[PDB]
Amino acid sequence: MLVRTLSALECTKVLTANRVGRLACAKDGQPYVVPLYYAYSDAHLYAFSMPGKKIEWMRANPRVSVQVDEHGQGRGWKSVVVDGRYEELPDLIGHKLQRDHAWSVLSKHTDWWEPGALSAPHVFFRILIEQVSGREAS
Amino acid sequence: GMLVRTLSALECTKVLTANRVGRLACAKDGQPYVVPLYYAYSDAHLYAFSMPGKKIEWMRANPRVSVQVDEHGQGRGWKSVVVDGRYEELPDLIGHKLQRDHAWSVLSKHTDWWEAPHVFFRILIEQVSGREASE
Ligand SMILES: Cc1cc2nc3c(=O)[nH]c(=O)nc-3n(C[C@H](O)[C@H](O)[C@H](O)COP(=O)(O)OP(=O)(O)OC[C@H]3O[C@@H](n4cnc5c(N)ncnc54)[C@H](O)[C@@H]3O)c2cc1C
Ligand SMILES: Cc1cc2nc3c(=O)[nH]c(=O)nc-3n(C[C@H](O)[C@H](O)[C@H](O)COP(=O)(O)OP(=O)(O)OC[C@H]3O[C@@H](n4cnc5c(N)ncnc54)[C@H](O)[C@@H]3O)c2cc1C
Ligand SMILES: [Cl-]
Repeated sequence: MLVRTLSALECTKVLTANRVGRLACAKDGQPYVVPLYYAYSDAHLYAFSMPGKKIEWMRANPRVSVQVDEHGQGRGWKSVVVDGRYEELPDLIGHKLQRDHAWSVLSKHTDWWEPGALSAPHVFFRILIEQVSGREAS
Repeated sequence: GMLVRTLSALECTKVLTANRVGRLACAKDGQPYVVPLYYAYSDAHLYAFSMPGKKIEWMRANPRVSVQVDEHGQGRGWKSVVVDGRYEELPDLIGHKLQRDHAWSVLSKHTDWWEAPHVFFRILIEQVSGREASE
């Protein structure tokens, strides 16, 4: 496999094109990584969560990493790693349009992880992309 | 609204055996770093090979890691496992040769797909958890 690093613009294309990543957070040196659906816009990754461990850990330590990848041709692939900052988006009017937009894109996907009983109680947030790197195998 | 439940530890081992790709997260000074990784699960441990580089350097400094694995279910369903783990680097010694040889026999073709020394290592599973979602 030719493996090479991706340009900044190639990294953006991978993030833009995909909807699922793995999000890692940490507490006291211990990482924690889970899958997450996101929507890319404006050098942020937007997402919804129910309350829980990852939200608690990111509230206390907003340093995160996100990994996103896709297939190419044959055994080919492209992968991006984002080093980021968690920013919670409280349910206030200044974030309502962001919330409405994100929810409309993620609403369907949210039906694929959100536990049923037996975007109101949801935590809406974004990951600000501070550093980004990419790799491709041909 | 998915039907979601927690898996037993036994159910988690079955997911780990049935899959060969995970995401490995390590950390340095509070900053996580997550990359894809091919692994072979065996007894208390995930085994993998790597070239020298950032993840290996970070794990040498801080052995605390997390590994996430998932697979599809019926329809929109899925199962996911998260391992809270401790990195242990494995020199090429007789006591680890069977572990290495077995791991390579499971992963040798896959290694072609990402590409002098290999570093051979394992992650000791300290906690494991899982989730299953059904439509
Ligand atoms: C493809 C896909 C997309 C998803 N998208 C989202 C999303 O956008 N937003 C969202 O909030 N969740 C999403 N999930 C579910 C997410 O991965 C978590 O399972 C869920 O959010 C609960 O995480 P938590 O930290 O709140 O766990 P808590 O409810 O606080 O539970 C903590 C315990 O559960 C375990 N645990 C939690 N999740 C998993 C898991 N995935 N696998 C194994 N163990 C787990 C932890 O290790 C720990 O033991 C998605 C899942 C899949 C497979
Ligand atoms: C399905 C699949 C299976 C893989 N299996 C293995 C395996 O078993 N063993 C193994 O060593 N590697 C595997 N890889 C490659 C792995 O994900 C890393 O890209 C590679 O090991 C280099 O990691 P490093 O920490 O040594 O980075 P270094 O060579 O030390 O480089 C660090 C820099 O490159 C960036 N970087 C590293 N990896 C990636 C990536 N995946 N995507 C975007 N940026 C990246 C970092 O963010 C940082 O900027 C696999 C990849 C895929 C897609
Ligand atoms: Cl699968």
